[PDB]
Amino acid sequence: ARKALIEKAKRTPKFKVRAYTRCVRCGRARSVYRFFGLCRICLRELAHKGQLPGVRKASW
Amino acid sequence: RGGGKSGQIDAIKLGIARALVQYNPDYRAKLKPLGFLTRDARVVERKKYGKHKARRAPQYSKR
Amino acid sequence: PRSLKKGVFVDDHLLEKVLELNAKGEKRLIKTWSRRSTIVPEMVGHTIAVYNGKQHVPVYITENMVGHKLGEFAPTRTYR
Amino acid sequence: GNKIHPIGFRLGITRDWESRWYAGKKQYRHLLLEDQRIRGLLEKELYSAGLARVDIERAADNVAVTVHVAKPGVVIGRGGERIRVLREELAKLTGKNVALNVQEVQNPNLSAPLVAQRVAEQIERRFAVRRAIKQAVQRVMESGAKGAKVIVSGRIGGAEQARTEWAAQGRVPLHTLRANIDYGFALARTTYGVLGVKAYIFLGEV
Amino acid sequence: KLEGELRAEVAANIKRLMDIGCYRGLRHRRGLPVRGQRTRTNARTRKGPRKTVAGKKKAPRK
Amino acid sequence: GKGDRRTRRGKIWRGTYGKYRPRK
Amino acid sequence: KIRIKLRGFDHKTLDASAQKIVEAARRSGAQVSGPIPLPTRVRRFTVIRGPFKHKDSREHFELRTHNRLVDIINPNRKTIEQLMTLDLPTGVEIEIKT
RNA sequence: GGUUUAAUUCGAAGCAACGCGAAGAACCUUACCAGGCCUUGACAUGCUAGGGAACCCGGGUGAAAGCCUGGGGUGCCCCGCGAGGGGAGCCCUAGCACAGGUGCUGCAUGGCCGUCGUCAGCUCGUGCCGUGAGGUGUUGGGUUAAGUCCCGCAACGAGCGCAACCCCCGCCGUUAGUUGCCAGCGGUUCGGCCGGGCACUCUAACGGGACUGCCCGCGAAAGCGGGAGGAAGGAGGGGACGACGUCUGGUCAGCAUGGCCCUUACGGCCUGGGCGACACACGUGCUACAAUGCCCACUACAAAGCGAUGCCACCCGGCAACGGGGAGCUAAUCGCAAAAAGGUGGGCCCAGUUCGGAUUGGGGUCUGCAACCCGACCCCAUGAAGCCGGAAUCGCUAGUAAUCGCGGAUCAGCCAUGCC
Ligand SMILES: [Mg+2]
Ligand SMILES: [Mg+2]
Ligand SMILES: [Mg+2]
Ligand SMILES: [Mg+2]
Ligand SMILES: [Mg+2]
Ligand SMILES: [Mg+2]
Ligand SMILES: [Mg+2]
Ligand SMILES: [Mg+2]
Ligand SMILES: [Mg+2]
Ligand SMILES: [Mg+2]
Ligand SMILES: [Mg+2]
Ligand SMILES: [Mg+2]
Ligand SMILES: [Mg+2]
Ligand SMILES: [Mg+2]
Ligand SMILES: [Mg+2]
Ligand SMILES: [Mg+2]
Ligand SMILES: [Mg+2]
Ligand SMILES: [Mg+2]
Ligand SMILES: [Mg+2]
Ligand SMILES: [Mg+2]
Ligand SMILES: [Mg+2]
Ligand SMILES: [Mg+2]
Ligand SMILES: [Mg+2]
Ligand SMILES: [Mg+2]
Ligand SMILES: [Mg+2]
Ligand SMILES: [Mg+2]
Ligand SMILES: [Mg+2]
Ligand SMILES: [Mg+2]
Ligand SMILES: [Mg+2]
Ligand SMILES: [Mg+2]
Ligand SMILES: [Mg+2]
Ligand SMILES: [Mg+2]
Ligand SMILES: [Mg+2]
Ligand SMILES: [Zn+2]
Repeated sequence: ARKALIEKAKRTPKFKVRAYTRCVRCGRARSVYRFFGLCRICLRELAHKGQLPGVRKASW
Repeated sequence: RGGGKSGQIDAIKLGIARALVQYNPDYRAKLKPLGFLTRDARVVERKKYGKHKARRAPQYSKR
Repeated sequence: PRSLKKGVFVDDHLLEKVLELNAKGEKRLIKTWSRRSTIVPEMVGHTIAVYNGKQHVPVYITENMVGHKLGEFAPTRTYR
Repeated sequence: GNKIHPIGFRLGITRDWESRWYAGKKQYRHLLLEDQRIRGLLEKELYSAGLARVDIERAADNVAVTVHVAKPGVVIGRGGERIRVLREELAKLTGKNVALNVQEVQNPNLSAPLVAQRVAEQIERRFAVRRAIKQAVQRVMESGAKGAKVIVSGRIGGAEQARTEWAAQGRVPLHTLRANIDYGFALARTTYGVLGVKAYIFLGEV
Repeated sequence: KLEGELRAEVAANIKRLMDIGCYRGLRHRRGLPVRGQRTRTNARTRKGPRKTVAGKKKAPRK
Repeated sequence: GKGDRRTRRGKIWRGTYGKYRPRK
Repeated sequence: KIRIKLRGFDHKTLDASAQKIVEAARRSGAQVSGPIPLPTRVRRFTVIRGPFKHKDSREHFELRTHNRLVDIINPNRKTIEQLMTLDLPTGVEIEIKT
């Protein structure tokens, strides 16, 4: 988002309840699958580029 | 093992029908046309996205 | 039906300030931005100015309103 | 709408993962991030070599980066004083001791990432797009290949209204899994916008 | 505390929060969901039946 | 049914336990 | 009685290296308890296809961890000596208990 | 949507906007509003003289940011016997190169998506026709789910589509025995708990299996109807998969990105408020209006998942949420976990009821710095409207609709009845 608004970088957030996520790739603050640390949009991009090892198109 | 009692009924039914054929292979004549040998491959259908429930489609307005 | 367990809460910068003014006389008006703070019995007297996102308000402080939270007395929105 | 990533679709079979390691649900997040940093320091500095892909593998703490470039000349340097600098510049971001390898690309005109990458650079050097594409395809078709297809996005030629230019010959059978269709996307940062270059290259079957 | 001696314990309990400067008091006085609800829609039970008013001056049929 | 907090059905519906749906 | 829970994201690479852990003998030295199947654990992620709206789009991804067991009874020391530098898979991991 | 407001941040528009971006708005998130501040800056690479410079606990003011101020420290290189001079590094003002902008523009773009539409279609090479745009092929007769195949023919082929290749389900086999058992005998603290074996169930890798292949009838052929054998029979069931294009469709607020714009504020930090406002209207839902029902007790059968600064067996206190203690489990082994409708027993007896759980008064628990605005849960009391819904209108052709519970993602907590 706003480059400024990565005060998620603020290692001490004062209270641990001001701690939030953000996509480590794009900054997105709103679908950040915590396993990957990536947002939903980045996840699909990386999944398709085959740079998420083991991750695959899933159908059943 | 598994599922729910009414399917367990149908599954025992297949179980019996099969034992009773490897006990006397001739029994098929008075057993196969009844259908007891076939296995009911009718299984719960997967939940599809953008549906509510596999086929139940969400309700819409204005058309 | 609210929530103050075996803790009870009053934001303290405002508290050390009011108890301080209980060594003598009552300061007319105290500028607070913490509506967060419950009212203690030791507040019954000095008129506190609760903020609003827009304006401190002259909230006089009766004993009939002790257990209540400050912001319960400075309405936020404006209506008709 | 339409058309999934022809890689991510075939990811199951005919194409394997760029980075292929294993990690638990407390590690995966971290290895992935650092894995990315490597690709970033790599795709920027190795442009000249024209890097098609970067395989990354991990194990007992160590990391086996296996860079695929057309011209391994530019990654070696003074007979070494470059592959050392870069295996060094990786040692800082990766505290875990890296191992840089270099893979020749026999046929740059049979790796979609490079073909597209080629076209991209021309569009910035203001080449004629239509030809670039018909040509690019031919250079790929002349190099064997069962088929191939290229696509440039929009604002061809500074043209105010974004368009799309095409070209493709041979078979490019997108809906068949049993394919092997190297795909490659190149960006083209021109003076008046951006353009996207997609390149498809069919080869083999089973 | 049952029947009468309760009905005017509660009634007079409300007047308390109405007589102080309280917010729940305002909500009691206006006649609007005291327990922090939405009022954009759906507060019928606190509001009474719908007091419908004219909606438009120059826009389709709705 | 499912709306009343103080019932079997109702406590099941809202995840919870208590006087009206003992945990065990 | 050594314990070896094997696991990775690929199973072509597992069964072909759990096999390479059963290189003591087929069944002539220590017992060998065969490469044990042992159920896989499937994580799933479901992503809305485009950026911005289009709720009803969606696309499924999974990441599945396959797990093997093997286990060898009565560990002769040369059987262990083979647990040294004798491997090829990169995406396979190795828990060892006894 | 509207209206209101200091602000109620922005976007989404008939199908294809409206439980949509948002897979977690108390602060945070945050983009909005008021008020207190900050400036080479919360982040990047730098360039000139200047005072000092790694750094470690202080003080005043303050809502916090911030501003102000007192104090030990003075090290590492070269020159000097020295007092000292010059200097690499990180800290420092006062200027410059630049940062930053969720400000504008899908009415410049990429990317990704939606949509007609998983519809059976869109073309191409060469020949032939036509002054030409063009046509033929791809029209016709059968036939298919299908430009699917067959037959025909100035056309002969080909590409993108269809189908097949991938996955999940249904039957069977081989490999495999810290999950599975009156299969078979021994023991029982009658629990597969113990010895013990893997047959079976399962677990999950690799294979077989279907082919209109066999029979009868219509057919010129493709195929159609039927019948055997089979777990399954003409596409066995469900996924993934969406052609040339259309919409100048959506999105510059995910990310890029051309241009335009601001640069002691259109950047930056706080604290508080807002996004939750209510005379009204709509959409999508949930819970109902009850007897094929509701309540209480006992008891029976799932699948898929998740679990370390996590799931919590079990014990104790509490009506309870929950608190105290504590076992096991990096989990086919421990736990979430109770599945629920169902079954057996009892109660209610046609009632706005033992139907319905809205509202409101009170007392609590837990999470968080903090629950007034605005959390979820438990307990007591309150017990609204609702007796099956006008005009209109939606879904569904089979394990489907209907109905019943369970899980996950996001996430301290949670407004989830949403979604997968
Ligand atoms: Mg940005
Ligand atoms: Mg949070
Ligand atoms: Mg169902
Ligand atoms: Mg102070
Ligand atoms: Mg009831
Ligand atoms: Mg779709
Ligand atoms: Mg205004
Ligand atoms: Mg906008
Ligand atoms: Mg649709
Ligand atoms: Mg806020
Ligand atoms: Mg220096
Ligand atoms: Mg700029
Ligand atoms: Mg676009
Ligand atoms: Mg079709
Ligand atoms: Mg003519
Ligand atoms: Mg001619
Ligand atoms: Mg014609
Ligand atoms: Mg025809
Ligand atoms: Mg065809
Ligand atoms: Mg297909
Ligand atoms: Mg079997
Ligand atoms: Mg016995
Ligand atoms: Mg025939
Ligand atoms: Mg718009
Ligand atoms: Mg909102
Ligand atoms: Mg509307
Ligand atoms: Mg007790
Ligand atoms: Mg009864
Ligand atoms: Mg009805
Ligand atoms: Mg149908
Ligand atoms: Mg229902
Ligand atoms: Mg949660
Ligand atoms: Mg649920
Ligand atoms: Zn992202």
